[PDB]
Amino acid sequence: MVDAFLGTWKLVDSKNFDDYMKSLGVGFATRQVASMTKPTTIIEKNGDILTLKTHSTFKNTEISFKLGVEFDETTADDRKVKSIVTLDGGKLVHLQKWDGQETTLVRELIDGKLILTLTHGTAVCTRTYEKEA
Ligand SMILES: CCCCCC(=O)O
Repeated sequence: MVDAFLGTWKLVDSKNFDDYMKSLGVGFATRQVASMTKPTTIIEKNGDILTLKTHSTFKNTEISFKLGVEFDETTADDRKVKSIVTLDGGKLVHLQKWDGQETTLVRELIDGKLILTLTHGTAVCTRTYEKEA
């Protein structure tokens, strides 16, 4: 079910990431740096457990989860959130909840590229990742 998402992915395009970060309350200096990094996202499975790593020159994160089972997460911008990841329409949908707010991180494969759509408030960011061999 998740298998076409698995592997190593590199950022090759980003639209509206500053809007998304600003909506989350990320400070201007962090937004500066993050507007110029190109993270690598590694998605691996072991049985029912998925691990999603995001690596860059600035920030690194790692989460492990089972689809459909809530987990605690501390995000790159230090939000302590309640998270759940599921498949919906073939998309990997990651919902974070904190302080009554929500954000969604939706990953879709389109013509072999991984398109990550980040929504918080009215801000909608689209980031495109291409697979590494
Ligand atoms: C606040 C976290 C943002 C993650 C952006 C990305 O994985 O490209």
